[PDB]
Amino acid sequence: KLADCSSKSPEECEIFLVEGDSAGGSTKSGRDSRTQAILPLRGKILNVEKARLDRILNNNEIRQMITAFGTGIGGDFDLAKARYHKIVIMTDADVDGAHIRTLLLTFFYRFMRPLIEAGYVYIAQPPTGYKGLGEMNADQLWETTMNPEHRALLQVKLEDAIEADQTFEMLMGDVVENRRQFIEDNAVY
Amino acid sequence: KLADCSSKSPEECEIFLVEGDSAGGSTKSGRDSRTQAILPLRGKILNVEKARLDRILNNNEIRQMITAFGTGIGGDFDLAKARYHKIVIMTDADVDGAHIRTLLLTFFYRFMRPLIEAGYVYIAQPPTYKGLGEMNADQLWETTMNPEHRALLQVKLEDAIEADQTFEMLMGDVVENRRQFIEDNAVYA
Amino acid sequence: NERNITSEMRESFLDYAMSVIVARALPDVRDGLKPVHRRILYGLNEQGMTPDKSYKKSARIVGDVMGKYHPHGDSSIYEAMVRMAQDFSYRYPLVDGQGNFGSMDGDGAAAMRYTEARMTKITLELLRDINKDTIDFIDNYDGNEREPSVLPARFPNLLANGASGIAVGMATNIPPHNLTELINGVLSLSKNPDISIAELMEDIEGPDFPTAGLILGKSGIRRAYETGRGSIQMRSRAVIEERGGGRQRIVVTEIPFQVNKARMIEKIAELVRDKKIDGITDLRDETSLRTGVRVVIDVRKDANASVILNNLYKQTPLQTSFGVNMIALVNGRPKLINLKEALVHYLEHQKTVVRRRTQYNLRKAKDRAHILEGLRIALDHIDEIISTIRESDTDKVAMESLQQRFKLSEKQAQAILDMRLRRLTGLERDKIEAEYNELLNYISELETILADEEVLLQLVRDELTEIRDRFGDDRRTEIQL
Amino acid sequence: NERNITSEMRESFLDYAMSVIVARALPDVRDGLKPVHRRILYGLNEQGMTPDKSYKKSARIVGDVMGKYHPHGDSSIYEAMVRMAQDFSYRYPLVDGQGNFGSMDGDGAAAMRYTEARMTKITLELLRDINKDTIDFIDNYDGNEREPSVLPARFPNLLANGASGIAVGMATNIPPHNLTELINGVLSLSKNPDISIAELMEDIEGPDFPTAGLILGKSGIRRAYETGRGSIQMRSRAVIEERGGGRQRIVVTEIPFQVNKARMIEKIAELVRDKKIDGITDLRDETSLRTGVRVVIDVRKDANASVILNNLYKQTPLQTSFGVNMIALVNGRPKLINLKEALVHYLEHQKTVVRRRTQYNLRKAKDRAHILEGLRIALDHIDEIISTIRESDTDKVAMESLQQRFKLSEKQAQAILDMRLRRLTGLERDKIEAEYNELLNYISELETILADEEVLLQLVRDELTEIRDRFGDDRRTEIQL
DNA sequence: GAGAGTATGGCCATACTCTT
DNA sequence: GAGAGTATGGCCATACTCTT
Ligand SMILES: O=c1c2nccn2c2cc(F)c(-c3ccncc3)cc2n1C1CC1
Ligand SMILES: O=c1c2nccn2c2cc(F)c(-c3ccncc3)cc2n1C1CC1
Ligand SMILES: [Mn+2]
Ligand SMILES: [Mn+2]
Ligand code: NA
Repeated sequence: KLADCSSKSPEECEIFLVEGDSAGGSTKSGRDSRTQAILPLRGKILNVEKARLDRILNNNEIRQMITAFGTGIGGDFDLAKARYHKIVIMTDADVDGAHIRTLLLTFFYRFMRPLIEAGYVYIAQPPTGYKGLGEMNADQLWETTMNPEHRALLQVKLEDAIEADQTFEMLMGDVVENRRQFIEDNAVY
Repeated sequence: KLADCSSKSPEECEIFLVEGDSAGGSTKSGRDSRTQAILPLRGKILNVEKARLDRILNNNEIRQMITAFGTGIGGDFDLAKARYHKIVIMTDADVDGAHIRTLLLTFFYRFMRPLIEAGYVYIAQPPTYKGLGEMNADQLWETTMNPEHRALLQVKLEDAIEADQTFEMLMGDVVENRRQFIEDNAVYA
Repeated sequence: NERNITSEMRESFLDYAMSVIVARALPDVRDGLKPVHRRILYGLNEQGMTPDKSYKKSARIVGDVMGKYHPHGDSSIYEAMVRMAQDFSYRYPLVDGQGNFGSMDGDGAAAMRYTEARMTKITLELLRDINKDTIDFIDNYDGNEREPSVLPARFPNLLANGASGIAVGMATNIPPHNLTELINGVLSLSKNPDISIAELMEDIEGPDFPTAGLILGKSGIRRAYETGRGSIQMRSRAVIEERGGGRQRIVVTEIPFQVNKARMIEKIAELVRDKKIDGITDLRDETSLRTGVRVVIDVRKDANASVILNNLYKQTPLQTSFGVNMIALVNGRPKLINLKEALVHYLEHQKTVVRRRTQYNLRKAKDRAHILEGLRIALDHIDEIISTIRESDTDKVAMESLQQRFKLSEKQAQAILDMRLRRLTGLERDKIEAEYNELLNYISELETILADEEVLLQLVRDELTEIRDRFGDDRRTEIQL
Repeated sequence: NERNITSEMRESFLDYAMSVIVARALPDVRDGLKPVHRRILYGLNEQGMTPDKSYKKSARIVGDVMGKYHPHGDSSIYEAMVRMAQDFSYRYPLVDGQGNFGSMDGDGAAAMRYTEARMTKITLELLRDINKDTIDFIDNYDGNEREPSVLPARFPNLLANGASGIAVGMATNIPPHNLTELINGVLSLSKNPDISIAELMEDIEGPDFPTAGLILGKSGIRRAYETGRGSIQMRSRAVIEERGGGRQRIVVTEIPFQVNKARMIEKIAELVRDKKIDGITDLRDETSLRTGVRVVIDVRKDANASVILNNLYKQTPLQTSFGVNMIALVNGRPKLINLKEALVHYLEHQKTVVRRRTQYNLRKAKDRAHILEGLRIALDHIDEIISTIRESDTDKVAMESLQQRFKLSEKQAQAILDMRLRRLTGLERDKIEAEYNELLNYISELETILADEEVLLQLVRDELTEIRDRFGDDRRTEIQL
């Protein structure tokens, strides 16, 4: 299901991770085929933090991301082999789209950490609202979220490696109590 | 998806052909599991009069029916090996159900003619606008599943030259004969 | 007891064949719709989904249609509705769609969970005057609800949007048309019952596809319009242009009707890959929403680009033929019809609609004039009226007295009893009189129409011409040579 | 700008967890419902699918809930609705379904196209007095509808049907209970607010599963009702019986709550196959509609069958535990609650519901008394009223004259101007007077309730008792010692 | 462990005509 | 060809947590 861009020079390239193939279909119509590519992720992607390693390997979803990024995973990582210099996480601006995002960030931070330091990881900013990504027309996905002239992307950055280590373990970690305590401490009802 | 009775005695066993997997999926809770099997049909059945043998054999739906009956087909067909002495066609009481019925009768008449001649083929008849579907499994069992109230019809073959022509005329790949027949017999009122 | 197999076959096939023929796969010659389409649009009207109102969710739209009128699967309904919303399938779209409703490349529309819809302005013209007893209603499948047997169809929608359907024993394939031309045709026919096809072809040059392109020759047209059947060749719109360095390229901006573009590119790709076609160095889909459709083929240097283009038409869907087979339901029966037939039946539908409409209006108006008279009488004799009601113990008793004392009808009496006290003020009495006078003139005008067939006919001409002016547009398909 | 990854993870994760905790996975303590269930039930109400009305196609039901209140996939909604229609899942079913809605073998229900659904009679008591302003409405997701924040829940529905829900950082598992005992406990609690969990347990004995079975011992119930968390051991109901020839069988007629039967039987067959249990010669599912659940395990001649049974309890879901963890939303946030907080928070909800309803009955009574006082003034002096209206040139003048001359409020004058002429008849006049006299007595009855909190309570007790008598039923699960 | 239960789309068979 | 268009449903992946 990856829909690759026309150009072959990665410096000007962007790839979009799209939640749902309704949001995706739309994005293939809407985008600049020359400089933009679309990869939709079909389901809740595995929590690579909690899960055994081999599960990560037989997984399809994980495999389609590895293939797309063109580097290899963990020890074989080649940031010079990166197929795209921009990686966009584009999910509905709903609580479940927040969840998918946390999972994708977890995968990058454990198996492709070198890309976050590089600075090619971005989080798209769709219009906030009740409407999701799937319910919008192709050309309004473009004018608000994919067009270089009017879009607002946020660059993901790593500002403290031991803090992030502790956070990823606490939020996506096996232990539930640490996660419950964070919620109790920080939840605004 | 085949459901089979506790009995291995083909003399007291009946298999129901239902249009709609969960049209027949209801029945199972309702059907007497001692003497009754259920074979749901997914959709329109390959029209064997128009198809060559490799395609017929390859088709999944056809294979299941052959397997379920167990007699084999054509020259290798063996009557004495029939697993059920009643085969019932349970369709929706509507035109797509009627259309499906002709497809099945075509399959029998061309590939398992002996079965018809024995009198092993029957046509179920449920309640005289709601087909198999939004209907309680107990209700389904009561109207046509139970031997004590149900009204099945036995498919008789009277003239084999006439049947050959009729099947060829109606199910053949020549459209003109079929259109001609429609023009002659259709009555609009 | 027993069911003879040959009997079961002949009876069971005819039900499906007739049902597919008259109740699924073929359009009605009058409104150009098949039942699923008609039920979608009628359902959009009944729900209150007009162009000035909110886009409405598809699932509820589909469910409403399915529950009330179409007892079939939801996917069929949604897919039928989606097509009516695609500007590349419908020359004059009947549904306004919000969300991902597809594209030329054949990527399908989104799930009905993500799309909303409403009528387009032009569909109002299909449903115009439906309530005014212009078309016969029928019971639905379970008998709970009433549905239209045919829509008023105040523009010739069979020919305008075309049809294609596979039935049993026959099929149909009618191409779309330019609305300005069709209406001009209907006007010409209404002035001359003996008009010839050739004469009609002056007004209607041929098909007009939502995807533009070119048609090669009028001879395929002429046979289709004369007989109902004919092969028409559609070409992609393509040119040859320089790209620098002495090299050239083939640029396609339009493709044939009902041709998947993405699929067409693959076939061109394959041809090259299989070395079947000679001289192509690159193939790119430069289509963009801003630029429109743009397919670019890069010819090898010093190769003849015109020859390559011709081979592409020959070995590809770039040039495709449209098989016209104009079959529609006429008096509820499948019939092969030529161009004049199709317009003749349509014009007769419009006459019936307008006539039936004037009659409904006249009946409706007269009833009101009658009720107003009782109000006028009641207001003049009010004092007595009030005491009469007060004297009475029941409505029944009060009603009886009013019919006696003032020679009033039951309806007039009930209207008086239903009158609110605020109708007693000074403005209302003048207001009532003003309305009553208007009706009398209005009734006069309605009766004038009904009396004269020519007067009625002229009105039809007039209402068609307004639709033409408001909705008719430029021809998109060029008819070459 | 850019985004700190640590900041992103905290905000995004907290966003999800909180929504899952407060608007998806956990029930509200007041009505026992999670959002999807509440929306389904409210949706059934609005659609008018009462038990006196016919069954509706499940797809339409779901399409409406999804579009109007729940912007989520159909499977979540349909599957939630199915659960509520299964006697083995809900101790007191909230949904009446027609078609195949599942079985205890884990075979799912039929697709939405093939099933029909409506409220059960008991659900009317969850929805009772919802319109009479008893609970707060909130905007729905797109701003386009209103939905209830909580249902009136005239019967203690969190404890009675239980709940199970996996959230983030916590989860919930509350077992179902017997309604008669639940309400008797609420009644005892109302007469004695310092009552002890022990004391409550003289009414509430333990859980009561739809599937019957046995609970082994009182020791883990007590821990759960006192602390909110405990383990409860469940056993199938099984007997040992002769089958002829000096041979025996084990016969299971009840299985533990939430145990899949088909699975359970396959685990037994597999144990037999792998020689991990000695002595079983046959295994049959003999369950009908008629004869209940009946699983028969035939036992090798002269082998010991109690011993086999005991093993089956060790090695198969035939004995199973239920882990109580009673977390629910209390004032919009998750809280572990014991049996008393559950009942306290319910009983306080019922006092609010009943007070708010009486107040709203008052307000619209007093409102209507006011309008009837106007109409009675008009009827007492009808001749002057008519004259005043006829002398005025506009409704606004007539309004102001009526208010001035007879000391009527704006509302009263408007009502009089809207009054029809037929209300002047003897019977219609008598009706206005009769409604007024009944309404003064009603208003008096309502004020009695709101002057006195003990009356207001006693009314809660009475209404609960009425519900208990009509819907309370026998306990199914046996608590053994 | 285990499986309870709310959340996160796509794929794909057939009948039927005609044709380029 | 195989595709134009209205008709007749199964099967998968995952996240999250718990019985003192
Ligand atoms: O919404 C659903 C859904 N409802 C019922 C079952 N599924 C799914 C089953 C599924 F097996 C999958 C799925 C399968 C394979 N890979 C990813 C998702 C997805 C489902 N989804 C959406 C995420 C798409
Ligand atoms: O109702 C549908 C349907 N709506 C949209 C797509 N499909 C189907 C697609 C399908 F591919 C199949 C199908 C799949 C496998 N074997 C037979 C039919 C069935 C569909 N059905 C059932 C009525 C038959
Ligand atoms: Mn979403
Ligand atoms: Mn049907
Ligand atoms: Na061609």
